[PDB]
Amino acid sequence: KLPPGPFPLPIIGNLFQLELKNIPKSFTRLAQRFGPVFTLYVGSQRMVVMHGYKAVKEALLDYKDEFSGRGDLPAFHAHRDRGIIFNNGPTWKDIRRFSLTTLRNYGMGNESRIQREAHFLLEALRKTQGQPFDPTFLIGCAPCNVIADILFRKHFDYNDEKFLRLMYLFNENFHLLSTPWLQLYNNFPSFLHYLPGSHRKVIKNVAEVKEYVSERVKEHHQSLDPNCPRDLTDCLLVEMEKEKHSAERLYTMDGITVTVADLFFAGTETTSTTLRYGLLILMKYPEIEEKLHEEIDRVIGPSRIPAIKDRQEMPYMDAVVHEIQRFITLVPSNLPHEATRDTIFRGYLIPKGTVVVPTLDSVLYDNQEFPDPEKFKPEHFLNENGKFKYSDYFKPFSTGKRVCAGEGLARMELFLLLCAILQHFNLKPLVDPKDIDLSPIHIGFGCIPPRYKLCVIPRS
Ligand code: HEM
Ligand SMILES: O=C(O)CCCCCCCCCCCn1ccnc1
Repeated sequence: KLPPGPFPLPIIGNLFQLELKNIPKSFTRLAQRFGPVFTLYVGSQRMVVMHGYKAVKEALLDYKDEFSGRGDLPAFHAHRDRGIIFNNGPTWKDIRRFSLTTLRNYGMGNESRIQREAHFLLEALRKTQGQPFDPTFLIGCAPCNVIADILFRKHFDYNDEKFLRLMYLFNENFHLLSTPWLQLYNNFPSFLHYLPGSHRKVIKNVAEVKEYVSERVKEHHQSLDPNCPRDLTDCLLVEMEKEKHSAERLYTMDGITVTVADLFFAGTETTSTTLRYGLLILMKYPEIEEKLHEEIDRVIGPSRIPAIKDRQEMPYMDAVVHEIQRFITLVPSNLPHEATRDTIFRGYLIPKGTVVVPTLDSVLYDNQEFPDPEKFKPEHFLNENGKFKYSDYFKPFSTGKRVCAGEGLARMELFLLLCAILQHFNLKPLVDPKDIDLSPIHIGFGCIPPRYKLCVIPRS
């Protein structure tokens, strides 16, 4: 017996119960008709959605091994069953475990890297000279580089036409992946794939970044010395040669290229966007900026670069960084899991290959944990005491076996960089803080911020 749900129409399915502009809201809406676990057929594809902290945790922490799979995402057939994110293969487990180990070994190291990078952000920011600018392609360079150094020991100038091109692709794709047409293409790929439409643009872009990353991996291989692995890409290559004789294969050149692409855009566009929501948020609530400045000055001074150990000393900063991520629910629907082996969830049988959706926004907007969850309120992570307060509901990276791999670097990237930009700059909205609308402009894959420009006016 499957989890409850709407009666599915022929072919179409339960797509009338779905608003493509905004799926998560549809989930929320269905959650209140059928409770915490429900069944949806979209296309022929049959999915199970969990809504709310109890249901989502159970899914992600209790049935780790059962909901191990990764639902398919047709935009990314280019990536499927390879790398990590889109790997629903027998390949998945080890190439993840290895990169995760490697990301660890490059991270103790990570602090310095972000710190080094910050230098350039500030430089690029002063250069705007208190004028209006679109930050999308200023602030995004920082995560990009940080990852570029881990990935290819490569550094970019904030004006390399290729660099900017890669960022544009990441933005174009995130943008596009959160719009209706791709939501539908996501679930009816065979019907739509050869019809015209922006699904074609996404594919073209996925292919462009894969090609580029591909070339870099070949460059690496052609020059690889296995004693001196220069970066991540290297560490992978040496595993690829370590077993050229092994009959059955784990690392193929493609395999690596996908793995690398995965962290490349992953490390870049998630943190860039989050940072950009942060900045916009902070311009809505100038009094929070002011409070934050006070702390930076009190605890770090107007000079010394922010460090990880200052976080324990700064609870307003901390909480802000948290609420930023909680409020904006970047991956509001989580990334799609698949049921691996025939499974019993609460009452219900969940067949094999079922797309399991453990919805994050439903966790992040608990109106018990976070009273007025719809409001941006640092207090959500503060206790009446003024110190930091941790929430078990803070899971915008998810949890369990597919927990975001770049979490540590994400977390650090946000706090440090944000810290930096505020330490040296005040934020200027070009519209009244009263007229700033924080609502995403698209909701699918991700939650996407209004385009906006701003001024940064120095503090030294
Ligand atoms: C704002 C920062 C980020 C957020 C909110 C975020 C969120 C997520 C979420 C929700 C998932 C899916 C978890 C699931 O399937 O249950 C995921 C997966 C993943 N993330 Fe992130 N992520 C972020 C940054 C990063 C960064 C910086 C990297 C690389 C440095 C990265 C690499 C990955 C990879 C490789 C996966 C695939 C998970 C798997 O092994 O199946 N992410 N992330
Ligand atoms: O060619 C390619 O493979 C790269 C082009 C795809 C760029 C799309 C960026 C989407 C934003 C990712 C946010 C979701 N996420 C991923 C990992 N953790 C969260």
